[PDB]
Amino acid sequence: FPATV
Amino acid sequence: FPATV
Amino acid sequence: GAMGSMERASLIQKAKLAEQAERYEDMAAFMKGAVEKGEELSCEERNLLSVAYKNVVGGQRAAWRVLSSIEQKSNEEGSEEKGPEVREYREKVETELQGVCDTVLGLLDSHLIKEAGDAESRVFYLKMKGDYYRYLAEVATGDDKKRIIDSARSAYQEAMDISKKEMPPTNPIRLGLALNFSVFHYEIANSPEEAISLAKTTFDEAMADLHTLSEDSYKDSTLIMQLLRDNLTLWT
Amino acid sequence: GAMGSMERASLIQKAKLAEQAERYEDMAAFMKGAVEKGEELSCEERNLLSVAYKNVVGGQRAAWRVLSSIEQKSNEEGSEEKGPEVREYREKVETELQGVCDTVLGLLDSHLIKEAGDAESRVFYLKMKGDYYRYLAEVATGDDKKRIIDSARSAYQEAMDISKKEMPPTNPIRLGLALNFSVFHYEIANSPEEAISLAKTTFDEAMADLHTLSEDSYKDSTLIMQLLRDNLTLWT
Ligand SMILES: CN(CCN(C)c1cccc2sc(C(=N)N)cc12)C(=O)C(C)(C)Oc1ccc(Cl)cc1
Ligand SMILES: CN(CCN(C)c1cccc2sc(C(=N)N)cc12)C(=O)C(C)(C)Oc1ccc(Cl)cc1
Repeated sequence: FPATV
Repeated sequence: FPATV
Repeated sequence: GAMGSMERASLIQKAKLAEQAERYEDMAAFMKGAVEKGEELSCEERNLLSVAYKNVVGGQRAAWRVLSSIEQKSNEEGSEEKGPEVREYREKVETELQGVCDTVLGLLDSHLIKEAGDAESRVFYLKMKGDYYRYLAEVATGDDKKRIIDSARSAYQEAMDISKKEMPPTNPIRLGLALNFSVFHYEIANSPEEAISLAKTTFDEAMADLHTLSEDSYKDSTLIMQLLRDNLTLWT
Repeated sequence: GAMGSMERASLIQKAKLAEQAERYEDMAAFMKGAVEKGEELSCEERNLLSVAYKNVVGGQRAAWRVLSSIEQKSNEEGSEEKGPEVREYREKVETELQGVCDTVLGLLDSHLIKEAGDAESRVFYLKMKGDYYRYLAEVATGDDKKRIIDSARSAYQEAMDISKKEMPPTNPIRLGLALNFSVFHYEIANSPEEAISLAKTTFDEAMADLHTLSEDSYKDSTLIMQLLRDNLTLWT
């Protein structure tokens, strides 16, 4: 999965 | 801590 | 309000303890209680709220993906029918996840967003609103999946508009918002070109502003810039 | 019985799904429901039960240790009084832990142990009884700390007596029981010499029986023998 913050 | 199972 | 009889300051203190103990469900409940005291949240308190619910829903999303994968397999050609159990349990986890998302969206709507006037608080909360509609979108399939997606987009867009007007390009909230809105475009809205364009413009405009920052702010900004680059590397 | 309306087989199936999703509280609740159907548990089902509650109480113990450490520090000379919050929250976690332990002990007493006739099931359940009284002992401080310790010892002892009579020295349940009873001696009963003696005798007698085993049983036994050696290395 792609990075989120 | 020591190992337990 | 199960936390209605506890002092606000005690709730914040216990949220921090719960975090140290990695008790994120407790941390979230303490912060929910703190929000429901009705006072605006400080910057540290906003980040306690977001850390707690991020960890809770993050575990739920991870479990839902595991179960959805099992469910998809059992629905393939040649699979042995095991009954309704996989679907039932995925539904159970999904309902719990939706409950957490609705709770967070409830706190933002009553009344964190309407009382947030400063860009730093208003953008933070609108980013959260976009994030939790995004998590609802990830599991949505009904007559309202499109409406959930548009609710996420609307919140993200209002946050971007404010952030571009009111914060520098290196502001970590602005950067994190763009990171997540970019992921929304890629994973939810089926707009990978918009996702890549947003991540690249965000990265480049931050790069050009780094010269204005102290060593500590530089570290904060470059950390999120690296996540933007990571996603671009995944996507190209 | 919140799970009273679900089929036993469905509860076991969902316990396995919960395990794959790392949802150990759900896994424990499903297995509690399965036990309360009143039928004896198979070997696989016994291990689903123990895995679930081990993971739940393991997280609680980890949190309690974090909080107890904070509490001890705040009680040192020169510490700033932060109020009752640290104690209150440690107490909250402690009470939840004691509730999980009482629940497990309840399942063993009603009626898993009394219906367990084979050594493999009876020793497994009595080891669990010793383990969960041990966890209660770790947090005990009242007029009954000594009685909790003796309840753990009694259960462990009955399990050892059966295991020595009825299982080979390499049996993994026998080995795991001795591993944990040794830790009980060291950490709970303040008998480190007994703890070291038990671990060493258990290891040596298993070593001498390995020649009788298949490759798969050899792997199972040597895994626990390594944990015995690890503890001996920590303790000498
Ligand atoms: C380093 N950093 C700052 C955030 N953090 C750590 C806190 C800042 C202020 C107060 C607290 S109290 C607290 C606590 N866990 N007890 C944590 C913090 C970040 O995570 C990066 C750099 C990734 O910036 C973003 C950007 C947007 C978003 Cl939404 C999240 C992170
Ligand atoms: C490899 N192993 C066997 C146990 N395991 C893995 C299972 C055996 C049979 C059925 C199931 S169903 C299941 C599941 N997680 N879904 C796991 C198992 C062990 O852990 C060692 C070797 C450490 O032996 C002990 C000894 C005593 C104790 Cl109390 C615990 C472990």
